[PDB]
Amino acid sequence: YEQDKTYKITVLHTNDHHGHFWRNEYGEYGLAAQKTLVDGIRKEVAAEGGSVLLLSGGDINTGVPESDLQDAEPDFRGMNLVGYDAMAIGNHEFDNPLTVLRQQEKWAKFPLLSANIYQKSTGERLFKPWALFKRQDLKIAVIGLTTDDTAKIGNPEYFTDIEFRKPADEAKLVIQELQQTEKPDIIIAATHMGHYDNGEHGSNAPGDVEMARALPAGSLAMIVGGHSQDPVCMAAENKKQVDYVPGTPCKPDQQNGIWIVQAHEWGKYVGRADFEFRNGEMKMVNYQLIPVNLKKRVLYTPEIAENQQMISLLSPFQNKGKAQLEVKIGETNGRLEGDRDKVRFVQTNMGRLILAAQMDRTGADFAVMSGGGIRDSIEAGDISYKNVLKVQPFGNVVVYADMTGKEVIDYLTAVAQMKPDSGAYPQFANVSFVAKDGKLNDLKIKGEPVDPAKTYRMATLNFNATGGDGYPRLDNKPGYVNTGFIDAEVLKAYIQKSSPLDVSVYEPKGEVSWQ
Ligand SMILES: [Zn+2]
Ligand SMILES: [Zn+2]
Repeated sequence: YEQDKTYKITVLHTNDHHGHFWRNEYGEYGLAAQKTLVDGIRKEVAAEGGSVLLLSGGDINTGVPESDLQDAEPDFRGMNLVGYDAMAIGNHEFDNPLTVLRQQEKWAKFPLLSANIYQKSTGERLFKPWALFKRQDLKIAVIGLTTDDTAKIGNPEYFTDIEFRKPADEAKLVIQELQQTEKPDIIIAATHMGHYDNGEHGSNAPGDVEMARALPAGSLAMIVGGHSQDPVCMAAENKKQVDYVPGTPCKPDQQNGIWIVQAHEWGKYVGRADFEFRNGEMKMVNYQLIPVNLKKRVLYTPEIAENQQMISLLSPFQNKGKAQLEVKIGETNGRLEGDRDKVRFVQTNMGRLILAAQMDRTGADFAVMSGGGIRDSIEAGDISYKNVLKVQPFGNVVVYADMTGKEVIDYLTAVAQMKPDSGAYPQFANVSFVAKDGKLNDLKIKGEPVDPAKTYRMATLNFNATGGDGYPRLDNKPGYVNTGFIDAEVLKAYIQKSSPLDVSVYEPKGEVSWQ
């Protein structure tokens, strides 16, 4: 770089896109509006003589039927047109077989990076640890890191000959490899690790804050994060704002001299970190989260028109995905009861089917949900995704919690207090008991009495886990995991691999009763 030269570098970033290539029902977000915004900032910065780098914290896959059904092809192609420079590989990039991820890599014109994912048998990295970019005469290195909880979470399916090594330890090695071989002027890490207040990751794998603290002070200009899905805007030292409001100031976190940022999820924001580099020092001059047509429905900020080129590119995928919703995914030999006056009074086969799908996705031992969360029945016969979405129309997310036998007792006793004839009435799976005077007698999980000294995994929805319907909160306790899997997708996928469904398998036989 030139001595005494001041370079202006703008780093734009997004993360946890999760299939949101299209605008939602309220005209919010989508990649067509993102394109207009990013093109605009590039024009602005080009005119100021600066440089732009657009990075993704990963998790492009999974979360919207039209995307999921096409293996996120529209999302990666859309990202090509928005012009991403690089992306960190996220844990959801492994929801599909490696063949699909390699296909996504072929689609993407930008590198999919990760320094810590290794092939077990050879000890060699599966992907590139970093990408180098020339901007003016600066050499900028972007390293990628992926959470090492990836293969440990839920019910893992595709990690044949693959392992995830500790991200923070790999970052130390990678930074040193780069300094000794490339001597980049600036190093930024795109990570899919999570931002936890004051590094309080709990049962989750250590994330961005603990890593920044472990690295040499200021060794990275910034960590462009993801996974935890939060707009990282600080209210107080080591404390993220709760209920951050679109369009308001956003102070990114700074730990051990390293800036840590995150733009929430689904293309809701494009983070913009404006830096000035001169004689080796990287100074953040400005930071903001720029909403992409977010609404409270009224806009918070100026409406961003959807780029026509993006709409023409994405429309066929949107249309094809919508039409695919009509297609038969399975069949049932009997009506699956989801009617309100049944699911709010007694255990039903639809409740058992949904919970069976959730336990299967999460590796859970038992599960529960509110009868009020089942919104329709499915008649005997063919089943389409469209049928599934009417049963599960609200996009609740499947989550699980590992708990002690004692906690299970306390948890189920509390939930059993929810009365029939209310949306809060519970649908259970793999739970049996007779409730008498607020007490649960002969309590069993999978036919075995509960052992206070054992650990059990329970599946449910985020709605319930965070206290919905008066259920005990699980989200703020260790062992909690929000999987990011949407209720409808989990049910559709389970029905699809399980069909033809013999519904007698899901018929309640009095496992739980009240008297
Ligand atoms: Zn995610
Ligand atoms: Zn993730």
